[PDB]
Amino acid sequence: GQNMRVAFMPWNGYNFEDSILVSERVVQEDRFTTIHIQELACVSRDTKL
Amino acid sequence: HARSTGSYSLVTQQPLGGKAQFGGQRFGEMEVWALEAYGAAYTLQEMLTVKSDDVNGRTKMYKNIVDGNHQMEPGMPESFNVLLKEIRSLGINIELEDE
Amino acid sequence: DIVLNPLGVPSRMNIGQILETHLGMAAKGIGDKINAMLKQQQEVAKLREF
Amino acid sequence: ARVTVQDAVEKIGNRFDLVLVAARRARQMQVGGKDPLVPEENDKTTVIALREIEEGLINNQILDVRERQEQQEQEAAEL
Amino acid sequence: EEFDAIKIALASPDMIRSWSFGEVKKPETINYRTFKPERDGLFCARIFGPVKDYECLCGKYKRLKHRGVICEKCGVEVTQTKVRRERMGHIELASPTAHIWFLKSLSRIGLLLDMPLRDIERVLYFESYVVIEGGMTNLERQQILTEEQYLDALEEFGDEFDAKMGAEAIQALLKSMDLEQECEQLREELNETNSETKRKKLTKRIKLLEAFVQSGNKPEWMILTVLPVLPPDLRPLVPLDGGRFATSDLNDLYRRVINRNNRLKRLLDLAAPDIIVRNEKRMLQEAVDALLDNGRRGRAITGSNKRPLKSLADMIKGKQGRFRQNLLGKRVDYSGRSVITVGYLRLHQCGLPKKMALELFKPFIYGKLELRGLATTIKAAKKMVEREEAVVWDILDEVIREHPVLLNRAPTLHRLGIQAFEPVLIEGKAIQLHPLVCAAYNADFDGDQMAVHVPLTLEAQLEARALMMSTNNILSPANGEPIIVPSQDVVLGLYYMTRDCVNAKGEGMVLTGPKEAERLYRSGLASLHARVKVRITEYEKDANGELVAKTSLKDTTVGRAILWMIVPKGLPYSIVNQALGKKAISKMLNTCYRILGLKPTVIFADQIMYTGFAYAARSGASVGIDDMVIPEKKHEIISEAEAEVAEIQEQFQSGLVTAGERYNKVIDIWAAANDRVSKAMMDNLQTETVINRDGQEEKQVSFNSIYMMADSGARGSAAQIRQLAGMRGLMAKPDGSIIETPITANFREGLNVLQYFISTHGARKGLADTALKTANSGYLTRRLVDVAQDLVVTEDDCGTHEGIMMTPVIEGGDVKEPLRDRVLGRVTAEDVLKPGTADILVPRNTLLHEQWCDLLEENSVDAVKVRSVVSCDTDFGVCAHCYGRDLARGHIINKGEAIGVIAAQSIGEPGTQLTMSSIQVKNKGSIKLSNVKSVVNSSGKLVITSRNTELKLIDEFGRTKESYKVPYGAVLAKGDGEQVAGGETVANWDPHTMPVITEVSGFVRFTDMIDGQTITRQTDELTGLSSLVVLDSAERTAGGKDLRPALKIVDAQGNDVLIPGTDMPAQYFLPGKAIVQLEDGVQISSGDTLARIPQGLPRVADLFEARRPKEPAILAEISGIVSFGKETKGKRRLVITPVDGSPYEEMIPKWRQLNVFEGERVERGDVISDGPEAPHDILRLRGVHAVTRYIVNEVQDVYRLQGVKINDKHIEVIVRQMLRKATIVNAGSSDFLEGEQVEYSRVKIANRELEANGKVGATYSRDLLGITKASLATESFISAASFQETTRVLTEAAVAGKRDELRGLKENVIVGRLIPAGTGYAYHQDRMRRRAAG
Repeated sequence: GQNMRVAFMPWNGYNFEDSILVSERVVQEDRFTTIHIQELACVSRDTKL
Repeated sequence: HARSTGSYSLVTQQPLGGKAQFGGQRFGEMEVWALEAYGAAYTLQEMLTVKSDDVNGRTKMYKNIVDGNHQMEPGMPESFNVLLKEIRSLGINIELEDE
Repeated sequence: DIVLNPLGVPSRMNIGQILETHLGMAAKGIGDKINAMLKQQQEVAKLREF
Repeated sequence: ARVTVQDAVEKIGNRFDLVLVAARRARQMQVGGKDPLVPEENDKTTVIALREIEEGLINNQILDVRERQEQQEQEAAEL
Repeated sequence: EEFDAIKIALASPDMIRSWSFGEVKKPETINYRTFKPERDGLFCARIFGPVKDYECLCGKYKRLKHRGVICEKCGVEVTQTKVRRERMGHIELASPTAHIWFLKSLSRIGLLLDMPLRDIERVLYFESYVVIEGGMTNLERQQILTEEQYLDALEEFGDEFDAKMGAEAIQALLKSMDLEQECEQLREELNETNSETKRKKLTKRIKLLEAFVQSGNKPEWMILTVLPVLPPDLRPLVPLDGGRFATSDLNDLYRRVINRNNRLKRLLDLAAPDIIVRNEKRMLQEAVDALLDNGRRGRAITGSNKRPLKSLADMIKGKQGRFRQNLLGKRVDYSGRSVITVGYLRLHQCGLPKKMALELFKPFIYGKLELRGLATTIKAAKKMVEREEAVVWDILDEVIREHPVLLNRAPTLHRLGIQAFEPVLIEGKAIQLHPLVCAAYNADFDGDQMAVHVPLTLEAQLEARALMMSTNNILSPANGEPIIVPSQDVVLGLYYMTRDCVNAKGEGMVLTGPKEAERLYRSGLASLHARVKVRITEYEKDANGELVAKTSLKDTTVGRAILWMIVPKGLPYSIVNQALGKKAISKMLNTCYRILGLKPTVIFADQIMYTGFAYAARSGASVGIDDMVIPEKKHEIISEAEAEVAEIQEQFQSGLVTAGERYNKVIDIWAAANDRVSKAMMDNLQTETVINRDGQEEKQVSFNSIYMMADSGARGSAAQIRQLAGMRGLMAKPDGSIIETPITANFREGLNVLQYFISTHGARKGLADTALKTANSGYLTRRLVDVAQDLVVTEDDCGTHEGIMMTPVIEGGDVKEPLRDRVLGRVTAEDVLKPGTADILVPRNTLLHEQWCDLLEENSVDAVKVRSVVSCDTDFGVCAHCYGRDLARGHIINKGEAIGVIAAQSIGEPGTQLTMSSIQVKNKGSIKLSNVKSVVNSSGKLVITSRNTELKLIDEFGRTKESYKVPYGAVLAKGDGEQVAGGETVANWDPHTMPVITEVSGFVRFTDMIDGQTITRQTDELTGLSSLVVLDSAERTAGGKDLRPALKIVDAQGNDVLIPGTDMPAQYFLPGKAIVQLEDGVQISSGDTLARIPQGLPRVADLFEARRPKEPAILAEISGIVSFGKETKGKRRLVITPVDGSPYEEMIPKWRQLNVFEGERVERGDVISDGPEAPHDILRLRGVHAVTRYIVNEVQDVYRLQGVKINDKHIEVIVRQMLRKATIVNAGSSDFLEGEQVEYSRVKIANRELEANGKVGATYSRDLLGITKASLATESFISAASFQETTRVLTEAAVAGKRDELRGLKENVIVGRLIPAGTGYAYHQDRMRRRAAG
């Protein structure tokens, strides 16, 4: 994974129960951006019609 | 995932389950206990009558909902008719005792 | 950039995360000094010594 | 009232009867086109009945009289 | 359409032919080139209907041109395809074959024919003949026959006798039987002999035959002659996308049976040898049995995948059957699933993301768009919502408004698992949840998923808003404490801001309002925690509903003044003048609710959450490594422990101390070291803050964040810091023993490899028990709620007689639950009066709210008669006044709701949390003796000569403070009525030596003491004071063992000294292990001895299961003298000789210690043998009240040990349903000893003793069962068939011909009607008045 700064301070209840509060900078610089590749299949058969 | 009106099973005609095939959540057995503990009979009646097991029930519900009339019409669950037919085919007689 | 609840440390019995946090801060401080002095290019031998 | 339903139950006497009476009122209020005797003040269909039963204008005993005078006068009009 | 009941019976061939629209002959199912079904196959469109709606096979009649004509080219009728789901078919079986359910289920034809099952099995397999009728007396009916002697009978008689094989023989046997002759014969011959081993079987025979008599159900239909077939739709052979097919194994079973059926049809007219016909008949029977139940009678018939085929019975039974996964619990529509996240939201608002909002309410969007006129047609609206134009959001913003949505979190343990929230649109993906409700859900924000449902009809919305809204749900149904207590961060902030620092800032400054205090704090001129003087105006409602204000000046911290902007004008200031811990916040919330109302409570809670979050953010608290302090004595304590550890090791290697003693010493010293380390830890952590303010030095409460999070109760406990910074105690290896080498280090200092390896034992075991026993918890919950189905309130007050006596739980130790809470919410059953006589507070019934409780606790009352659920006299339900007030609302329960389901959920939810010589008086009081046989010893003190005596500590008021147990033959250092202080050893007795102390005084000469036949001469080798030795049966001579060795008391003239005041002789009998202390010639005084006799979750599951303990305690059922009869024949025998009554004798184990002797007198329901007690015996001897008290106390002990509080009224209600069966002993309206329902017996006797008849009815006796048996043994059959063992209940209800009136909840749930609970009760009362009026 990545590594970044962290402070242990209860912020306005947004980390109420093990929740994570995140900053806009990490999204700006794409630290946790991932890539997913999927495959789709189209099949042609010879129906009696 | 979120389902409004989609596929239905073959033998019992209930909505399927699983996001990938677009099926609805299973209204499990314990929450039935909870809802009947609350005492909201109509809510569970809708849950097990007009949502999953009424071929001509959910259609009328959808029609009159589009018509702006949220009125409920009940019906005998299809999964109960399949049960009756199966237990009758097992060789044990079973009838619905009408008035 | 990351804010975490502090009350989740003691009862969860995981104290090593605090030591990891301190170690990471020390490592980043060393690297920060290295890059800060690198911007001015004092001496190759000075970097070697440090 | 709107977020709480305390004072309505005294006008009724039970928790399980208020839902029935509110539903019966709202049925004719919505599809019957009946003007609610409570002012509307920008409230939805299933809350004006609750407010009206909070102020206590309808009751099962008096919900069965104005629906009979109308039908008897309709029958008089036909005959 | 509307019906009243359900009918179940046997299927005669007549109606099985009537149902079918045709008969099948061809095993073929479908063509391969085309895909049209063949004629008279398993899919014949003629028999079952057209494949496509309103179409025929050829095309002559179609498109409703001919409505209901039959197409002559093919022979099919034109109609809808739904008829395929209802049309039935039959197959004519060439040879009759036996039903499997009525053959293997335990027999229903074995009893009916009174034959062993093995004989019937031999007959069915074509192995032995059976004589249907024999003309001669040599043979007889129902005599099994082997082939050789069968041929002998053939050659001897021939046609005179009639015998044969196969299911035809069984059918003929059933035909020949006459039911009325057996009915009149067995009933008469039953009374002639009291063979108790045969009474039950004869009664079962009579019941079965009489059920056959009055059911109109001929036994001839037991054997199948023509077999029905399932409609094609329920066994679909449908194409797959990949050009293949898939079908139910029912098709394979039907194919096999029809194939061998037509094979037998061919063989019958082929005139083949009878061996092949017998083989074919055998395989026909095997195939039909496999079809009905594959893996039941023989080897399970497997398919192509070598797996057993699912018979139609397997589709109707078990967890995978239609009952559980398709009837009770179903898939549902208009729902969604998401991940959970935290929110600033109000208590009644839930964050619903916009993307799912349009998907869920899409039909509503279509309707609103149609009514608004922006869409000409429905599909235009579909295109518009597909285009997500701004208009659809304009519709969404008000369509969702004032429309509640239900939220669910699997698993749903208790009633609070479903909550209705008002939706609030949010732009994201996850469901936003109000933090306060999380504790209600037992949900943590770590990826847990959440389900959202939407109600459609107006009644559903009204129910959701008025009943399911989170504001309505504050208190648990289990008990009345709140559920919305702030969990961890709000309490942290409150505990921080309501603090006192002696040297902070601006201390002593005098202020006149909270507003300027908050402006001072915001300006930073004054610290949050600083002592100041503030002017405060508070309010009280001392007047009859009016609030009056009082203004004053108080010394307080700044934060307590700031918090005053939140309290809703109705609480005293003292409630917000503390450190505000967890319990403080919870109790002040409860007080606010119980004083003001509901809406101010929720508003106050919301403002508390807001301010707590805000100030917690403002403060700032972190967990630094330096906060983990380590006391400097840790290594010193380690050394001062290992010193004597090595010393003990050296002592053990010396050999002067045993292994067990060494183990005990080392575990004790390690525990002492751990306690010292923990004490040092708490000393260093609780008052570590040393600060000075215009002085020298003062110690205050710690400012450590860890101390803040531990003391406030937000998370963790002070016991956890012990392993956080000190040694991690001692753990036990998985075998059960505890390792004597502890983990001396801690997490802060790190561990050794072997220390971590050792700790992993306990860690993995703890994970394992949690991972396993939750399944037992779920099964317990299911079994509990199954029996609690139909407990619903029907009346308000039945006007019953007295109920149950109530007492505190002072027994054993300290008073744990006083009378205050144990009766809070109950209703009395009699005119309870204050200790001052003729001062009555209740007219035999009142609602014991807090005020009456205060009035009674002010007085010295200790026992009250309260109305119980079990004592209710209401039929088919309970009345409110017999139950008590609600816990969810606080008022008296109104009719309509269901009590059984909520009680079962309440007692089943904590299941996952509960996986695992001398008497000293402690406090001053008067010593009282309960049921004492006092006597005076040789020293003049008071001693005891009975087992039924108890020690009581009476206070100055009169109520008992402490209770203790004193055994028989004990020595007391004090008498009765002694007012003594605590800390004195009052009662003394040897733990092993059980004396036979004599209550009277006189000469003691050895009588009935014959040496060499009953006793042995042994003398003490050190003291010399010894006498004749009496040993047990296994050690004494059998020559003199016939008579029990008795040592009577004599005098100078040699006569028995009788009991003072009674003419009964006074002599003692000596059992085994009795060595007489005094010699012959010497005597003893009163109170002196003659001979010295030396001496989790399943635990709550077995009680509801009513399991018999392994060594039940034997009690007496009648009073009188206890004597002994048969001796040492397998087991001893105990005779009872009462004053006038009968010889009650029974087996008694001589290997277990007794409480009385030959010369003693014992009353009924008394302890003769020791050990655990059986509830069945408790109910049989003592009344229902005793068993209710026993069950409630025993179950409450386990829940108390784990610190989980449950109101007792949620327990005996199950007991109320646990006691539902009765056994008759008299006659007049029923059988002799059959079991029935006690309420049925009550309604039977409600005319037999009333004006309808003088006296003909019978007397009954209550019976107690297991929870599962009680669940199965009900009037309805679907209720039992939907739970467990469906085959047995089905096959017994079929022969019994029962009908169910649809009274239970799950019955209507299955049938889809309104459930008779709440509004459903308001509908069923109308329906019942309708049916009463006809």
